[PDB]
Amino acid sequence: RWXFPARP
Amino acid sequence: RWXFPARP
Amino acid sequence: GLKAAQKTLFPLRSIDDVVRLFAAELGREEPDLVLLSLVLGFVEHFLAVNRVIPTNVPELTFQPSPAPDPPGGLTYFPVADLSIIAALYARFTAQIRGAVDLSLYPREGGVSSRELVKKVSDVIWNSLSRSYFKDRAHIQSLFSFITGTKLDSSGVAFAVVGACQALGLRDVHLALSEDHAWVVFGPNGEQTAEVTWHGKGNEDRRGQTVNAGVAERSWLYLKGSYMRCDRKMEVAFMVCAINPSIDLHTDSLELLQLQQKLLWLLYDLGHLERYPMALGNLADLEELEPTPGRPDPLTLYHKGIASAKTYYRDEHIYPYMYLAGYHCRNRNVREALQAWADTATVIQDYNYCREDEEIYKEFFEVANDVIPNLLKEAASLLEASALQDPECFAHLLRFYDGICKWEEGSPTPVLHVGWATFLVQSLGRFEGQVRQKVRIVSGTVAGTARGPVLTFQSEKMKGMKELLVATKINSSAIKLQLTA
Amino acid sequence: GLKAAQKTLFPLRSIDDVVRLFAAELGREEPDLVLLSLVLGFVEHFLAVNRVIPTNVPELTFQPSPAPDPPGGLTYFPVADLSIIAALYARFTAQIRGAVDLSLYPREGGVSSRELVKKVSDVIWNSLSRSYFKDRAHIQSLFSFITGTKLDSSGVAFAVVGACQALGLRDVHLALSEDHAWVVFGPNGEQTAEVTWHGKGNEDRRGQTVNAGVAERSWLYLKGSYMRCDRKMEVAFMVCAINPSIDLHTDSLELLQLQQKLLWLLYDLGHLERYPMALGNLADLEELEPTPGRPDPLTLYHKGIASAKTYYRDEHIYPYMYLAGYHCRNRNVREALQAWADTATVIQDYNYCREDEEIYKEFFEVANDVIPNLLKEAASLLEASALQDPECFAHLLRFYDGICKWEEGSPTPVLHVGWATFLVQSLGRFEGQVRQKVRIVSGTVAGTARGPVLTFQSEKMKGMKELLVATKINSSAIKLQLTA
Repeated sequence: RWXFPARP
Repeated sequence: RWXFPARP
Repeated sequence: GLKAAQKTLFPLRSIDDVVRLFAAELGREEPDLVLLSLVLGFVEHFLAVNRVIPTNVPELTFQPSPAPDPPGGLTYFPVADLSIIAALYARFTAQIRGAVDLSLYPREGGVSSRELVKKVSDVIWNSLSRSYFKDRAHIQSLFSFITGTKLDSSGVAFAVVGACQALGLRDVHLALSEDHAWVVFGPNGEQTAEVTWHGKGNEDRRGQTVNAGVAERSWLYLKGSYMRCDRKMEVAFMVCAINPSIDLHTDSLELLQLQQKLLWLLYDLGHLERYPMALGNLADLEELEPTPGRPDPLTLYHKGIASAKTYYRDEHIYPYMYLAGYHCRNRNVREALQAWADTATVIQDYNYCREDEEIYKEFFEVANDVIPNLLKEAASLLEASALQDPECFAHLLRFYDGICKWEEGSPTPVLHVGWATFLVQSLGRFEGQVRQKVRIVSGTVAGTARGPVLTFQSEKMKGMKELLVATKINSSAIKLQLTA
Repeated sequence: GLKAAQKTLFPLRSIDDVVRLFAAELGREEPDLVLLSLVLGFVEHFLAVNRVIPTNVPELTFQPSPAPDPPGGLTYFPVADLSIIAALYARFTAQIRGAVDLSLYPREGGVSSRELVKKVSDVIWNSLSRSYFKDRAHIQSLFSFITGTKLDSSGVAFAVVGACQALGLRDVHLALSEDHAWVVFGPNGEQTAEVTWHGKGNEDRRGQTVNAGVAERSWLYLKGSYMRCDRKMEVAFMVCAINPSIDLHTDSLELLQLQQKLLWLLYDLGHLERYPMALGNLADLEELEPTPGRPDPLTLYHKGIASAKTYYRDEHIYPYMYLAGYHCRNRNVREALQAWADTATVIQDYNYCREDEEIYKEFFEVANDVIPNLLKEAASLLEASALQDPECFAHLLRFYDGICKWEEGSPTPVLHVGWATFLVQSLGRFEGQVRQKVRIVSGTVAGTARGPVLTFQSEKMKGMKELLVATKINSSAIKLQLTA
């Protein structure tokens, strides 16, 4: 849905 | 966001 | 399409005006779900989903009124123009009668074919969006279905049932276990169908019968003691499905009042009588914002457990969990642990199966977090009691007992080493002086002629009746027993 | 408002046409974030949010083309009419120049006031919706901001920075740690500001400086080794923020290709050089759908760790986690455990603080799930090796070492009894024959004149160098040590 951008 | 209705 | 005795009750400009529609629709023989859903979805939308008021839609209007607490001046409510609501209604009805024609479904005198039901299912199912997340907030109502094409797992079944009422089939009803929904139909309503997915996996058993899940003694299907609804119960469901959540931390005051009111309405009419979970929901609500002249929360949790025992072979888990909650929050350890133990008392006669993951997690939270936290908190409140009551230690043991009995005869193992650490640590929270005042008797004589006592039912828990009651808790040992 | 050398590149009718806008905008001195965001938000919308094609909007058109794999006949793409995109652009610019007037902000020769930056922040912040969930998918772009008024934690900061470019301030930039975002401004860009919330709690430190978080040695702020962006890096961020997720289990093919392409674009231009995490993202992408003539995934993870060490004092965690992942998925235990150990090697020189919960959980998953599962799987693959390599046992120990060093000097305790069970159980996964071939030396002589070896840095891990290497693992003991 939503991670911090470019998270692994 | 969403539970089964009337869940505890 | 709508009857005139309904039309007249519009438009709705307050929470109260909404209640009227429900009190009035509930006194008919065939309450309109499609109508009530839509009103509820509509209201819930401008109240929780999109609270910013549109000023370019001359058809949509809002209604001012004094704000509840001293805080605030004026609150606004979404006026439910008869026009808007009737348009949606018609659109839904069109979809249905126009995508299924009863012309080829001979119903022998008030029964529906399994082909007809599976069809109406499919109609709704294919009507569903391709692009959305199935767990998101506010997609339970038909307002959602008709407007956005989004509907959540339970919502889909409710939809299928509303659809049938639209087609005139009055034998199709909502089946509700604690974590699933399907359909019941036929004469005497003993025939069943799957209509919606369950859990994360889009795995459906559509068209298949519940028979297999009831058989395997899983909790999803409650060993056959699931609710069989009637129009009046189905209206309850709908009221329970109202999601007052604006945000992860914010809630719509008006949606809370509305849902609280509508539950009472349902209660007075006695329609909550066979709905344990709804009794719970009402309970919790009250705890936060009580209404004058109404029973206590605690009163209600019990009316709920009462219902469970009476109408469902006391085979439902949530009415204990609900009560356990209330105490835990109200820091009443004794009463809490009791209820958690009562819970395991039910779970023990089930089997942990694939789809039962929701309840697994709900015990795991109690066992490995909530409880070890009431205890931690208790070890500090006496140092500045209940941590020294044997009956509480029995409550804990009996809780673990039930959970062990559950595991027995199950496909997947319940217990693993991680459960152990918090067992060991929760025992260690009790003084050996106390862990020994508990009588762990298996049994003197059976039947009857003409400290506290505790009997274990799980072979696992039995094999340790000694280790638990030692002065030194053998860590290494308890672990190797608990798992096997 | 838009320049003509941009206008000409419209309209966009394929993934490639989009890449052109980016390759072209990226070769200017001042790449337009507001423009690129909008295009990206726009595309991502009809591709992931609302895939059903509107047939009553004569202004919106779609573009057919052969579908990638043999499956399918024709795929449709959202044509980006210059008109639509330019309208949004203008609307954004209006909001800004019209809600803030630089008339009263004297900028001494290319610097921005702390009052100006805090203002533009506020402008955007008050522009935000009241009713929505802050963690939902597809609210990262300005398309989202302008259309729905919804923007996610990181999105808000990106927005504030795009807003400033709109006002002409070219000294304001995006600061990016691994789990947060804020703004950097001033001459040489050493002045900082908080502009967005962090975590579940709406707790913001808006207007405050990062100085305090860097000071406390938390991972949120990376001990001051966070990224300081430039327009080119900020465009990378945006490309990394593209969420191809249609559903919890479904992903938009076109959005994946697009994001993969745009990353290469950025790579060739060398703009990924200082962005470790972006290198990772590119890596993972490739693993799934490789492109011809491009480096391996494994190559890339390393280019990523390289970058970390070079430009950020090797103080970033994710580039190891990213690599650890790749092996774990590709069942390469040795190489996996190595990388997880390298991770703890970084974490050890930090402190676990309140806002660092994201990374805590990321270790807890490795420590208590992922690892005990590669091991479990290994105890069954030899029985039908690596579970018998001492160097792997050192990897595991060193991993736990780092995690212990982390805990040292921290506000909140990292370790609790639950970490222990999986430590005990992971040790027990290794034969005593192996747990003893590892040399746990503290130190012979320092400096230099003119099995495998392992030195512990955590006092906790040191005190157990013996228990770990026993033939019988003392459960009860290891526990009572690990926690203190």
